[PDB]
Amino acid sequence: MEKVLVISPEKCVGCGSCELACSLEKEGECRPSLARVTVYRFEAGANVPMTCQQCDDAPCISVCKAGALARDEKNVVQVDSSKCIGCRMCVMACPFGNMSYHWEQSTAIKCDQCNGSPYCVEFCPTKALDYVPADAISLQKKKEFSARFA
Amino acid sequence: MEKVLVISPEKCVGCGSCELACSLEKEGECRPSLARVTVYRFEAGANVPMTCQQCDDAPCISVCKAGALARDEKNVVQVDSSKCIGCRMCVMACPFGNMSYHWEQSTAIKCDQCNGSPYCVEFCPTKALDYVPADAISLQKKKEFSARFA
Amino acid sequence: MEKVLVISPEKCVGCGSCELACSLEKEGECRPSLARVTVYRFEAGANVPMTCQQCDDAPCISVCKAGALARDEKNVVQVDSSKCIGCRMCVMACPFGNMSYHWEQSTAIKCDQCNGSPYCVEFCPTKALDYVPADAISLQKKKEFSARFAKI
Amino acid sequence: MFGYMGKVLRVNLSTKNITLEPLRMDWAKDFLGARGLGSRYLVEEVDPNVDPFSPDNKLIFATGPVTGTLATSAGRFNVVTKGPLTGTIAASNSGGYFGPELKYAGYDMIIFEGKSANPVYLWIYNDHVELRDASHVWGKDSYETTDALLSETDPEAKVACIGPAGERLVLFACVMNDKHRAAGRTGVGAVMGSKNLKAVVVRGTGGIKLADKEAFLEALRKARKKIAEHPVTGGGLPAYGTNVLVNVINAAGALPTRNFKEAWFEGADKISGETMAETILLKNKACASCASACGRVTKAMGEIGEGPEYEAVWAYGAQCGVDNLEAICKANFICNKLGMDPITMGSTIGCAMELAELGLIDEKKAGVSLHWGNAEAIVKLTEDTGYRRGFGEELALGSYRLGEKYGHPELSMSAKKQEMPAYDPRALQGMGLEYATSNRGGCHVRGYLTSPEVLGIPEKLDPTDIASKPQWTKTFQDLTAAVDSLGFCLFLTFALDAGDLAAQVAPIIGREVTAEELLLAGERIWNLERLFNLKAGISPKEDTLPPRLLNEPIPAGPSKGRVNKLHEMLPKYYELRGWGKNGIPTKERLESLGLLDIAAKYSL
Amino acid sequence: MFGYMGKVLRVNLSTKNITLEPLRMDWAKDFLGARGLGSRYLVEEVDPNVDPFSPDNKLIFATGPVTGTLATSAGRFNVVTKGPLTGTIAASNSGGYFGPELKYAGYDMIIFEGKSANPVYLWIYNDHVELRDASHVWGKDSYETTDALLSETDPEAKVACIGPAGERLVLFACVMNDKHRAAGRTGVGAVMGSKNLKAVVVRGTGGIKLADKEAFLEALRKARKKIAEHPVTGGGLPAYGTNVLVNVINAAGALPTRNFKEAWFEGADKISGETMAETILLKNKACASCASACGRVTKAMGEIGEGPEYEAVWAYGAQCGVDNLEAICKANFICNKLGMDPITMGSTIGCAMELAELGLIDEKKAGVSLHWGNAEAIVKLTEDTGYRRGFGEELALGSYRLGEKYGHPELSMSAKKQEMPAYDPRALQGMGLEYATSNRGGCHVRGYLTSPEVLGIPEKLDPTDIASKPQWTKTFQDLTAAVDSLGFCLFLTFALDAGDLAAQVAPIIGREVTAEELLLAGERIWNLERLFNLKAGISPKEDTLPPRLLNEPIPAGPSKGRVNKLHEMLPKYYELRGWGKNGIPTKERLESLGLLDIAAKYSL
Amino acid sequence: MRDPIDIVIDGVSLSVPMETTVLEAAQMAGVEIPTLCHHPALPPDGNCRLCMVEILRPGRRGELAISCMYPIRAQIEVNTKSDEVIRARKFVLKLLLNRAPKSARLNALANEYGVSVESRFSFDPDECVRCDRCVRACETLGPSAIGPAWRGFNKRIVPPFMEPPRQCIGCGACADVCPTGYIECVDEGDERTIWDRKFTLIRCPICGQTYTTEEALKFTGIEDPDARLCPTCRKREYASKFRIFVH
Ligand code: SF4
Ligand code: SF4
Ligand code: SF4
Ligand code: SF4
Ligand code: SF4
Ligand code: SF4
Ligand code: SF4
Ligand code: SF4
Ligand code: SF4
Ligand code: SF4
Ligand code: SF4
Ligand code: SF4
Ligand code: SF4
Ligand code: SF4
Ligand code: FES
Ligand SMILES: [Mg+2]
Ligand SMILES: [Mg+2]
Ligand SMILES: [Mg+2]
Ligand SMILES: [Mg+2]
Ligand SMILES: [Zn+2]
Repeated sequence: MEKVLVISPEKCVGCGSCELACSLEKEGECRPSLARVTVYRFEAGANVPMTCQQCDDAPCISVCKAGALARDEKNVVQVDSSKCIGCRMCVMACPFGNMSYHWEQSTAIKCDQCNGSPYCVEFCPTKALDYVPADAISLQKKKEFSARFA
Repeated sequence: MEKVLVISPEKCVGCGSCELACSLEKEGECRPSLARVTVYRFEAGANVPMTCQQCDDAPCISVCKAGALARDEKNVVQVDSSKCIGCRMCVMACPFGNMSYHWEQSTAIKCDQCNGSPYCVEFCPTKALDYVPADAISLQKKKEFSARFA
Repeated sequence: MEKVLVISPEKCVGCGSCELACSLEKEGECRPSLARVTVYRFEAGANVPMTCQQCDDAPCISVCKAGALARDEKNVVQVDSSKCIGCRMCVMACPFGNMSYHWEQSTAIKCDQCNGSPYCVEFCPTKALDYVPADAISLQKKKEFSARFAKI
Repeated sequence: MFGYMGKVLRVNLSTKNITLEPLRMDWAKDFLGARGLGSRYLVEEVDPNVDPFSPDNKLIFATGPVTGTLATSAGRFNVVTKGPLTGTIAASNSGGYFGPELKYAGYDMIIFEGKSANPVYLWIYNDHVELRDASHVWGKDSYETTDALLSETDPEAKVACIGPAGERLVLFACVMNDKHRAAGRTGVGAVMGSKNLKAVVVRGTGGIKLADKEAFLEALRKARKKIAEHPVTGGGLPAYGTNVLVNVINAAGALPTRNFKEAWFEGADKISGETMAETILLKNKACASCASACGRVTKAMGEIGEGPEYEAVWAYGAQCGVDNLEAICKANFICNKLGMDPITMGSTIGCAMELAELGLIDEKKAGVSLHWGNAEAIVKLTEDTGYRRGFGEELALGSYRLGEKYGHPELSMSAKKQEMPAYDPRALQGMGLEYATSNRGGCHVRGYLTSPEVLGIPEKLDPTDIASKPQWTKTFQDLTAAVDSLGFCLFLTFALDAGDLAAQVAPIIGREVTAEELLLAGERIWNLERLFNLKAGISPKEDTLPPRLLNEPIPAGPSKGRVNKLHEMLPKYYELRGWGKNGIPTKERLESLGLLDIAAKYSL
Repeated sequence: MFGYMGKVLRVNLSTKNITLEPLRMDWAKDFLGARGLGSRYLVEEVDPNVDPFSPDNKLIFATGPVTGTLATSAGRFNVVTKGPLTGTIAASNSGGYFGPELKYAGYDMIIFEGKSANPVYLWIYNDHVELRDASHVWGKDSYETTDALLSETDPEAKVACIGPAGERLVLFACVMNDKHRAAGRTGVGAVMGSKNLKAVVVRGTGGIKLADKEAFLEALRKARKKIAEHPVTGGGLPAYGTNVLVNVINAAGALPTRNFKEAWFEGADKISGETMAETILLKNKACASCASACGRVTKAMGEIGEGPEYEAVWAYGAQCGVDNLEAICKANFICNKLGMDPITMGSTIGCAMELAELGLIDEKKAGVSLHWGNAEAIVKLTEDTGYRRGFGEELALGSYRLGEKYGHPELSMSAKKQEMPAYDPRALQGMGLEYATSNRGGCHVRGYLTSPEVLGIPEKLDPTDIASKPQWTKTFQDLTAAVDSLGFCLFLTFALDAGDLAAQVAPIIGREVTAEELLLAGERIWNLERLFNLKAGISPKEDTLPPRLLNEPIPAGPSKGRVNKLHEMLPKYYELRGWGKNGIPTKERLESLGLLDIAAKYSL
Repeated sequence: MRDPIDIVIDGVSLSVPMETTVLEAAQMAGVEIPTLCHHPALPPDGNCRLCMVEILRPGRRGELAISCMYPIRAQIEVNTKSDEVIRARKFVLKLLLNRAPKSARLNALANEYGVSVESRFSFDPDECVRCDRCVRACETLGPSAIGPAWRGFNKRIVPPFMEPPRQCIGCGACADVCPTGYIECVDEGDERTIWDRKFTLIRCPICGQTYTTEEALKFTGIEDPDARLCPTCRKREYASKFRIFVH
């Protein structure tokens, strides 16, 4: 683990540029449905961007049997698209919904942080998505994401 | 693929109504042993409903020599009971136990999503079983987790 | 069927004790080639055992004309070795190669669940071969996989 | 016939003879099932004057016609016998998943008769029934017994067992299913342990047939909609379990505190359902096909278990004066392990505390302080009573016998020797009438008069009114008898009435069922149980309350200065019941209910 | 017959003559099989002073009486010859599935004599034995050779082959069966290569007859219960392989580090069996009829192969200072492919690193940086030694000859020219005595003194004590010799004593077999091997240890400040062995063991 | 189902069902009766007359009947080691042995019954006892290729018209069902010569092994290309389709 993605919902404005950037990088088109980050807009202008935070105890890895889910040097969980057999088991294992399934390419899809080049962070006007190095604040944000569970 | 059965085991309360609904739709009687979905009640109140998720590779199909296992236009693996010879090799091939064998009828039995009208989903009181479009498979769980941050 | 043979290739370690147990029970000696179960060891440690699963629509029964193949009361396809003339048509008809021919004894050989006491299940060290009631053929594997979600 | 399986599994523990016989369908028509049908079988086959621990006493596991089906909350079964604690007929209902599994095996009823020479347990796999030696599991608690018996029988079997308390013949022991559901009152677990029966393990892969699937599905959809819409079944029970009643009852000034010496508890907020949800509630769990999921999964004192429901919370708290929810949960876990009655255990502990308040029980003998609000006392005494060691030997006799030994039987808050469960009769007149007139002792669920008087669910009633109380009590008792016999949640009565339950039942069993038929069946069941109790030596003078309630007013709270007016409601209740001024059923009533042959048999 | 097949296959590679002869059953009685019977045949036929690469030397593939049977872990066989690395008798045990298949074809032994003019391989199909041209497969690794020979002979056959290392006459080459099982030490593979024998491919369709099937089944059930209950053979080996010993040995401070300079390795956690199970272990694999599954199937550096076992992990780990588990796994894979000794390769690499520490080896001469912990160095030098590329030409002579070439033979941690395994003699006195007295070099499983000293399997012994060590060493060596001759997992000695093994063997071979008989046979085998070694020129003065393990105490760790007291244990071992103070077997001891004819033949 | 009948075999009482042969009663009662022509899978013919037993009826003398076909419908006593039975077995065994002197089965039976070959009464020893086992096995299989072709001492089992059989299949069941080993089925490589006709054998593509001919597989009508694989190769190929998931 070198760099982590930090979500700050109190700054998000709901422009959806993160979904557009992620979908443009991954699919070659502006297709927010296939993006790995989804921004939800609630009343009183409360916007929450959601994406995989590579939680330390990852249910998706432990549930997958084909072995296509494996952590990497950056502690980022990545999908081996050639190994996936089409199960939605990782989708159900993730308690946050951050693992989706590409229904046209028939593979699980999750935030791999673009191999250290986060496009969503690049095109975030309010910096509600950041890529700060792992430290006490970064790990506290990760725990606020995953360690809350419930 | 139009719609997908989605399982949220954290919402399951272990009532077992899904098994009863499935067995009532399939066998005409309340018989949880012959249901296509099985809920397992583990310690600390952790209940897990399990059913076929229609694997895109579908290891069950690979071992069927009679051609009784085939994917439909709705991306659902289906059993042609008129071509099943009862070898029970698909039960052996399925890595999740989602393929069973009907013994009084001598056929392989698996979840077929009730041809678009899941009775397990209808009579699930906690929405632990849902039937959502494939293009939005994890959006509801992701939205629920994001609202925790709103 | 009251009870069925359940194979879990993921659990198999490739020791081959099932073949030795089956041959010791049937032929009276350790001869894995005459066992009714064969374990095949592939790359990356992927060993899968294969034996007769007593197909409810059995091609072997459908092809035999000497009347040596028949289902017993326990839904097991049985070979009457006295009625076998050695045409080997059941050997061709089995789509999985679970029917062999014992040339020395001049009879087709297939799994018979040891008439209710499988030795391969008894001497399997990893439960890759199990003997479970038919009404719970896949409950154990399903519970084992479902336990991966409960630990979450 | 549908709904019913139509088979009775009779097990003679003396001769090891296991027989299968057809179910009496005429008795099933007269007495719907479960409680009623099992009580009818017991009346037919058990002399009311036999000793509860005699081999002539019978233990009956009975299921209703709807148990194990998709009907709303249809996962319930009764344990019917003659209770050792009260001497009346004991009809113990538990849910979970054991009764549905028994009907999946293919049996409506199990009758255990005689005593087994050695500790044995019954093992049922569909049509394969065998008695197995249970010496290795004898002495273990419910959790260990369930685990071992599942390991040696089947991973997916259901176990109805007893803990160490039932083996040691504690008078308020119980039968334990799914390690957390319990058929606990009057000592049916004591009866199970006197027969040297450790557990019943059942595995079933059969199905329950319905006469009309589509009509049942429509009725089920309507019932589920009504249950979801209701504040209690829809929100309150799923959110805070049965414990949601702590604030609702304490705000009404009807929560007994410190052995009924007060009706208001100052530490109620620390033990309420909301506090439990916010502090220790891990999750909620549902019975078979229950959409309300009232069950609590909690963690306290470092142990996981099923959370204490409302009466357990009252007995170990308000009754004993403690507000430590962790200690209440731990005591409830100990009860669940050992197979004991948290209501009777807590009430006996409170009675011991009151006796020690008089300088009458030497706390050196008990080994623990008996002052009000001792959170260690409840845990230690629960363990000791579960093993009948030390002062627990005295506490195993119940509060009435504990007071009788020490010369103060009036300090026991029990009706017909069964302790009164968590609703103060001085603030709720209908609850006092129910406690006096119940068929198994100091019971609050035989008729739940708290629902109108506090929750206003059927219709809001004045808790101090006495004019309409006898009629409502009779209606509640008949409706509850019918519901118990059918196999539904009695919590279902919060959202549904007899019409909806009948609309669900009729497409299942295959015959036209109305609300009036169910009420008549419930009245018949109540009169049958009354006849059994009268022939068993329970004189109608037992239909009273301890003098503390009838004379001492409530000292403080929202219901200050109130007493119970049972003497102004009991004659009217007898008149409405069709009984005489003496409380004994009349010939005309028993003729109207078709119980003349029973009265001829009992020569009453 | 029973247990044995009674047939010996003799293949003359010089004259292309293949003959069948009966097995000497008197020698089978005295020398059970495998190592013992192979040693007896080698003593009878091979002159002890022959050059190991000469056509006069012979290579014997010998199976045990129980090999190929359902007996616990009975799938083992030995390869016996005169070792090119040490000059001693070389008895190489491999299991997998080759020995059982050799006995299924109807043979107890294969004897190879002479040298084929062209590279050939032996193809056996029951009684059909033929030599075939192996020019196409000559030069391929074990995996490619196995695949090609299976594709050209039979898919179900088993292949015992050498890799490129054996063909290049690397002194620590090996015979590879099942592409991952190795009969590797003191050459053996180099002997096979020098005879131009690429591989032996056998396909067996016959059976192995027992004497009493029922008694064997009873003993087998007892032994399986004992194995499954035992912590090591039940949970330890199947879950962490033999690599579980990494933390156990290092915690005792007995894991040699940096060419035996240190006994404690701080990078042990990264290379332990638990870490490998967590990270790279794909699955566990079992040998023929093995209840335990000590074989590791791992995936490291994008390749999949049988994971490194404990000695391999140490040799590429603590021995070289490398804490990179993936690099160790890759080096083990390269050894498996090329047919090399990971122990000898790793020890030679560590010796080269220590020589470079003294400056005697130029980093440009080696082709890679020879600093401690260089993960690239182990892989690079393993490949170079396997193909004898540049610096590999020196590494292919072993650590002793490598040190001799640079004038520093004392830096080679080897006894009798064979490098020592992962047990520091300075911390384990019994292991020091075993290394000194082993009949083929620095081997440790000739007698596994680590089991009682560390695992405490027969009895927890003090590693510092030197009093009871000689007798335990002698007993372990004789028991190990008997177990090798029978054809069992030597890991069975962790769960079974000689009683269980005898109870399994006796109903197999058809005669009353006791523990005392097995111990006597093992002692006879050990003394026969010692007579062969003494005639071959291995003087008794070579029963010593390098001066580093005798004069330099451990610098740090749990065993800090400890040396080896071999000078005090060796005379006692000689006295217990029945040998004189000069280490030569006495006439009385040979008369007791029945080895008088051999001693007269050698004129010692 | 009819009422079982109680009968006595050599002093052993037993209740056998209706329409059960004497040989079946002896088999279930542990009594051994020598047979040559009877095959449990083939329609019985009663040719060799070697399974002779004495049937003693109430008030009637013992008479010789063939145990392989004689049904038990009444109360009878069966004797298998009587002097008349022994004489009849010796006579039939002498005839059969003189017909086929090189046979191992007939020589074993003669050694059991103390019978020696006579040179004077050995007319045309051609190692065939005319038990009709091969003809019946061929008939039950489905191809009626072979058949008897003469009457009297010249009776012989031949292919039709004394030419390589045009309806033979190559299964080799006729050679398997033969007491004297008169029929020879020799396989050399990929050729099978039976009844002087050459059948091409099938080799599996990855093993080179043989278990059946091309004609047999065409006769069975099994169009699956896996049927040409040998059972071990076919089993391995099927077992490879099971993607075991090590995770
Ligand atoms: S992609 Fe599918 S098959 Fe692969 S690990 Fe994820 S859930 Fe399993
Ligand atoms: S996909 Fe979900 S479970 Fe997996 S690492 Fe990301 S957040 Fe965790
Ligand atoms: S970091 Fe990359 S993969 Fe992750 S949400 Fe942003 S754009 Fe998508
Ligand atoms: S780009 Fe930034 S501000 Fe815009 S929706 Fe995404 S997270 Fe919110
Ligand atoms: S119906 Fe829903 S809540 Fe009930 S067991 Fe099934 S999945 Fe769980
Ligand atoms: S039956 Fe099993 S393998 Fe086949 S699609 Fe369903 S889950 Fe996948
Ligand atoms: S059991 Fe039926 S569906 Fe399954 S593999 Fe066999 S033939 Fe196909
Ligand atoms: S979708 Fe239908 S078949 Fe599948 S589990 Fe639900 S009820 Fe059963
Ligand atoms: S005995 Fe069990 S583990 Fe061993 S090879 Fe057979 S099936 Fe696999
Ligand atoms: S022999 Fe083959 S075809 Fe016959 S029942 Fe067994 S598996 Fe099925
Ligand atoms: S070989 Fe035997 S069992 Fe098989 S078809 Fe032919 S006669 Fe029947
Ligand atoms: S059940 Fe019996 S016959 Fe079948 S494979 Fe196992 S040991 Fe052999
Ligand atoms: S050829 Fe053989 S089977 Fe045919 S009649 Fe002659 S002896 Fe009998
Ligand atoms: S081999 Fe030819 S003659 Fe013989 S049984 Fe078969 S089809 Fe008939
Ligand atoms: S066997 Fe009966 S007549 Fe030949
Ligand atoms: Mg009740
Ligand atoms: Mg409860
Ligand atoms: Mg060895
Ligand atoms: Mg190895
Ligand atoms: Zn083949």
